[PDB]
Amino acid sequence: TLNGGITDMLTELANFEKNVSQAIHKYNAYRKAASVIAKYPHKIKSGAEAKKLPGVGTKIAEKIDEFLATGKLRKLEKIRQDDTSSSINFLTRVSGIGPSAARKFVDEGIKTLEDLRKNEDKLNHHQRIGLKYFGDFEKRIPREEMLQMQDIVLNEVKKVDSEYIATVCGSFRRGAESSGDMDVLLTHPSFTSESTKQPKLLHQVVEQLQKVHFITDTLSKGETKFMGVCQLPSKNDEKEYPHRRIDIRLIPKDQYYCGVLYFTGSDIFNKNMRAHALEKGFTINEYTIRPLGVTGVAGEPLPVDSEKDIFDYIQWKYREPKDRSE
DNA sequence: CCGACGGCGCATCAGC
DNA sequence: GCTGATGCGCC
DNA sequence: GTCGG
Ligand SMILES: [Mn+2]
Ligand SMILES: [Mn+2]
Ligand SMILES: [Mn+2]
Ligand SMILES: [Mn+2]
Ligand code: NA
Repeated sequence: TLNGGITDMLTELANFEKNVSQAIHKYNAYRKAASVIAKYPHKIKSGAEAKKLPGVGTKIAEKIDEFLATGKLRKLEKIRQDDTSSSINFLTRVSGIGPSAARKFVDEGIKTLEDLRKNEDKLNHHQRIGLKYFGDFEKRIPREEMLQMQDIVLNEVKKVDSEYIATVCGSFRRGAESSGDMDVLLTHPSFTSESTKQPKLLHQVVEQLQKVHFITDTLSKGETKFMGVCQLPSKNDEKEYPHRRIDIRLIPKDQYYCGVLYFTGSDIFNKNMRAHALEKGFTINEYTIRPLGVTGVAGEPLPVDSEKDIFDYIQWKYREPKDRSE
């Protein structure tokens, strides 16, 4: 909150570039600068001081100077007043509507929540569910509720097969007091990098969570990644809990450390870490860390038996999950 | 100046 | 049906 | 939009 006005401004600029401009590198650049400013431990007094930080350049420094002088940014004040930009930015808040679909919808005169609700026939399945729960998905999840959700998922998973291990990742594993959604890493010794010794491993778990009415909707589903909706049960006469997003990712059991590093995030931390790996001659994905050859082609997977091993390869001191909230 | 910017799963579509 | 391009999503 | 080469 120390430089919250500036990081809010940069986040709004990032969203504009992603949703309206469709300028994905500008989006990433703005989020990177907002993240580096968010952890900077001083109240920023000038654009020059901010430009010292890596990721903040000349253009952001000038916007920081304007924002500290006036409390606002004329560029954003004008974007806020533009009906098409404002409409597009709103529509992209529905899950499954991206910058392309939002511009298409605005083109056909579908521009509000009410318009969406009467044009449900114009939405794909993902978008219809995103619209159905629009308000619920805007709410954060208190850690106490994440603990209740963890208990259900971990206990239901054990009832399918005691050899499953489910791990809640995301901001929850980084120790946050609130989470945007619930991200669950799933393993089972039958599914490794060397063989899938049993089918339906993810299906069986999804079906079980549907059976006890935890999972209520599905946005997308494949053999390794489920994206859906869930909901805590409420006690007698209690108001219902909000519907929540849930992501489940089944990772080969022998590649758990790369998988949990990936799924713990944060997303900017991952981008920073994988970019630094490239600079050190490695490429990291959710499965493996591999060397890069003279030709820049990826080599064979390096041995890994801890999250820390991955940090070593790229010459980073180990950072606990709680210090990866970039 | 210029090229690179993290890496990948699932849904939808056009072309064959 | 398949493949590759694209869109949207995940951290 | 920013950065290293
Ligand atoms: Mn999450
Ligand atoms: Mn998620
Ligand atoms: Mn609801
Ligand atoms: Mn670079
Ligand atoms: Na969206």
